[PDB]
Amino acid sequence: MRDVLEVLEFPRVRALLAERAKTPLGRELALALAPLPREEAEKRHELTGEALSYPYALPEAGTLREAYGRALAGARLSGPELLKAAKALEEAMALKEELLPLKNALSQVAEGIGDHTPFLERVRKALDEEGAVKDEASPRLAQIRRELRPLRQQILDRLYALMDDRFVTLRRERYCVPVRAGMAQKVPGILLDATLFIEPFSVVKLNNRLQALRLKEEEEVNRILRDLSERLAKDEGVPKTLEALGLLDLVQAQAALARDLGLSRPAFGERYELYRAFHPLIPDAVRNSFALDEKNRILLISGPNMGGKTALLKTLGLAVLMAQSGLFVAAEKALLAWPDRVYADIGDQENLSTFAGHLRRLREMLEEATSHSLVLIDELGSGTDPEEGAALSQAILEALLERGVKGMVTTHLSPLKAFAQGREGIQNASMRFDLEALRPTYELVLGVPGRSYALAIARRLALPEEVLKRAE
Amino acid sequence: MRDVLEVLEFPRVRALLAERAKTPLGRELALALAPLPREEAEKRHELTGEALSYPYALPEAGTLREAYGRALAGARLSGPELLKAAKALEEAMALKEELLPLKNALSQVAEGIGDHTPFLERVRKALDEEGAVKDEASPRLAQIRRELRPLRQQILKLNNRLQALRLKEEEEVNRILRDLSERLAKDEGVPKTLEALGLLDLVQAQAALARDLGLSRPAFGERYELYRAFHPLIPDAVRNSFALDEKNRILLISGPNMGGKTALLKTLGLAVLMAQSGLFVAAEKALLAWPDRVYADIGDLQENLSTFAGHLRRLREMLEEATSHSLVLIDELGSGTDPEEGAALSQAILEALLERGVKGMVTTHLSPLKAFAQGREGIQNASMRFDALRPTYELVLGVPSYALAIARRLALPEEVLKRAE
Ligand SMILES: Nc1ncnc2c1ncn2[C@@H]1O[C@H](COP(=O)(O)OP(=O)(O)O)[C@@H](O)[C@H]1O
Ligand SMILES: Nc1ncnc2c1ncn2[C@@H]1O[C@H](COP(=O)(O)OP(=O)(O)O)[C@@H](O)[C@H]1O
Ligand SMILES: [Cl-]
Ligand SMILES: [Cl-]
Ligand SMILES: [Cl-]
Ligand SMILES: [Mg+2]
Ligand SMILES: [Mg+2]
Ligand SMILES: [Mg+2]
Ligand SMILES: [Mg+2]
Ligand SMILES: [Mg+2]
Ligand code: NA
Ligand code: NA
Ligand code: NA
Ligand code: NA
Ligand code: NA
Ligand code: NA
Ligand code: NA
Ligand code: NA
Repeated sequence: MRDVLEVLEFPRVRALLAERAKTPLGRELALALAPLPREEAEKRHELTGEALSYPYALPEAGTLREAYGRALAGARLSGPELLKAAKALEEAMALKEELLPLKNALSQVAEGIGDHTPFLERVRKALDEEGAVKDEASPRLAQIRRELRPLRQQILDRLYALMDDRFVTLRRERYCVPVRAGMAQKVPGILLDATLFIEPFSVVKLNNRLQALRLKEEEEVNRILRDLSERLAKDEGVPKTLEALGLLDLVQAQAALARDLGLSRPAFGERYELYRAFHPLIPDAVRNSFALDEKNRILLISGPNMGGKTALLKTLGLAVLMAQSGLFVAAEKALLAWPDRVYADIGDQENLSTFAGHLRRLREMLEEATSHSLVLIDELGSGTDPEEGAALSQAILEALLERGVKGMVTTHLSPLKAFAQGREGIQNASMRFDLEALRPTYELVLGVPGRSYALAIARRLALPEEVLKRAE
Repeated sequence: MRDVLEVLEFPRVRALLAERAKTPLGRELALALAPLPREEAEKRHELTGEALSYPYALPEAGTLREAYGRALAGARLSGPELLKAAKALEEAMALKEELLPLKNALSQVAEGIGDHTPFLERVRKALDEEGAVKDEASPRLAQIRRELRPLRQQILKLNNRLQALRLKEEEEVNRILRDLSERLAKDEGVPKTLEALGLLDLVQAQAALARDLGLSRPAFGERYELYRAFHPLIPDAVRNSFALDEKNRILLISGPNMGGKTALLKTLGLAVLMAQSGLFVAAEKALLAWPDRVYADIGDLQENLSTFAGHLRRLREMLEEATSHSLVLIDELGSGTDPEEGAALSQAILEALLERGVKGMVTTHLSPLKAFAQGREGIQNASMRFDALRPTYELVLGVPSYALAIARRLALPEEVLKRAE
């Protein structure tokens, strides 16, 4: 289900991916990315590589979507709100003509970008660069504008007989002048705290036939803006265009992730072989390279935690899940097969109700894992009795080697190190320690178990030499 | 070093004790509480015992101290503020009259209360029930005051000066309570009285601590024998009991995490620290030794190379600097690294310490270590046991199980492969 994407911190990979979307359309798709059918995932891989090859820009799709959705509901869209949507459609078509001569997988997506010309040429006639509605837009408005602009110069007009302050302003959307202490008639807008904002008697009557022509201004503009909105809504090209951008935004981010982290195109075969692989979320991550195949199914990692043990289990699993999701994956080169189910046993320490939780996941593996399934097991046999737990831990390893699963196990149990020798299909490996430098490395040593650390600490630490006392 | 005080959460034990001070003076002592010379230790139970037997109450010393501060700085002390210091000084002497006749070690502490009679009769003649200044205070202020006897009411910015006799009056007053502030400063038992009061506050709190947490009264000896001990800081603590003697010196407490095992170590050693500090230990009956040093090897949860190299740095100390009178608390021995060298080193540390004849208590997870511990001079296997997958958390001496059947109680397949030969 989930609980494998959760365990492997896949949503953090989604979080990084959506940070590199340029629209919410891409952002949403990244936040719901998940393992795909194999043809889709490779097609996402091929798309990602080619968007590395030729970068492209995007509209603000999503402002386009939000305007279009409001049009479908039958909002009366704002002028610039139409204009901003109109430009995004215009850039979407322009991107399509940019992308088609590439004649490759980017172009095939871009073929979904519609012909939005009839909406555009409506818009370019209708409204100007600022989103206000032109005189051109209907003839009915043009007569209104022709009867309005000259009337607005009355009042121009501007009488003196001064003593008044300055200017001409309009209050309550009717023209007026400021005056102090006079002797000039009529009907006051507001007052000061001197101004008194006068609305002379002479120019009341032809104020109302400017308010009248104002009410016709909206009554023909709010006809036009609605009609432009319905022309946007009744444009069947926009979904298939919006679908196309959300890919192109997502596939832009699925590549810009790989540029930014060091990710690569995997290929799918019948066995895993990673070349300098690492955890995407670990900064400056140490690069390591292994291979699991039908001869060497299960890789048993013997470990001074905290020196790499759990990160590799997440490193393998996260590369596979990103691969199945169409993401580029965290290697110099990656060859992974395609498990029917990943099984992850990883914690959230280490006594004995961790161990029950470890058993609870392993039982799920023991019942319904096939030879095609990939198993990650952390802290096998720890948290519990080292004697009885060792026999159980071998008992579960035998169950899965006979089962033909592939995957990776981390354990501390020395009786399990002796078991990975001499038993076909499981192999030992460890994590290096510069015990001289008193650090983990975090390299990986294939073939070599987590051999002996404890004495060599002591000599650097100035313990008595009457001790040691070495049994062996 | 007392690192080990910090390690064993001793300042938390101080924090409870200082909470039950009735004065700042006792509160300061409790936060300063240290392991003691043994006579003062064995004394301070005889006080903490008897101050349970005969409880008392204490004055507002501190406010005695701080006001007697400001009259060593020589403020003109406030009118009530001198009365309050006097009230404690009187209230301090009621203790000495009350705490003398029982003759106990409680009584010898009361013998440092001063004979503050000369101060108090100066107070009592001068200044009143309310902290005002009265006529009685002097030849001067009994006059001057009487006098001030006005005339008024002549009726059916009023002339008659305005108060140009009356408004003179004044200052007068001190002098007398500046003299009494100096008399407070120069009184020759006051620092000794404050020492006696603060100690009785400290003993009072320690008596309250004993009742509140269920504490009892160690006796010291040449071997440990703890009887239903527990941890004073673990609420509803399970009780447990053992002996470290010369015969059985070291208790190798096997057993799992969460557990018990890391906090028996604190249970023993904090009782030892709490005893050596003249306090009441966390047990029904407890018999203890007086170790020259207590070494704790306790950390700071999952167990590393770096914790182990931390742990190895404290076993270096014990191997270098522990005698047969030492008490060692060693945690998670050989946890951290491979079992392979991890045991063969951890054994050799045990042998060196069983040779050295220290007495202590160890927690490990190494299987070979508990097959070493069966068959040796004095070292014994214990465990905390386990339940419903619960821990209990009660010791079992003798006894280092249970890796399967978690599995069968989860009903895995079978897959048994119970062949653990
Ligand atoms: N290859 C690596 N590169 C960088 N850091 C790593 C690497 N592997 C592990 N780490 C560090 O170790 C932690 C992961 O725990 P890890 O050591 O893998 O599990 P375990 O404690 O079981 O060995 C992370 O916080 C990370 O910082
Ligand atoms: N005697 C006890 N009574 C009640 N609770 C205890 C007791 N001993 C330990 N605990 C509980 O166990 C916790 C300490 O863990 P601990 O058992 O010391 O770990 P470990 O199993 O590694 O020794 C404490 O939080 C405490 O609540
Ligand atoms: Cl139109
Ligand atoms: Cl014996
Ligand atoms: Cl069975
Ligand atoms: Mg781990
Ligand atoms: Mg090998
Ligand atoms: Mg512990
Ligand atoms: Mg001694
Ligand atoms: Mg030796
Ligand atoms: Na991580
Ligand atoms: Na899967
Ligand atoms: Na009391
Ligand atoms: Na009390
Ligand atoms: Na155990
Ligand atoms: Na505790
Ligand atoms: Na190891
Ligand atoms: Na051994």
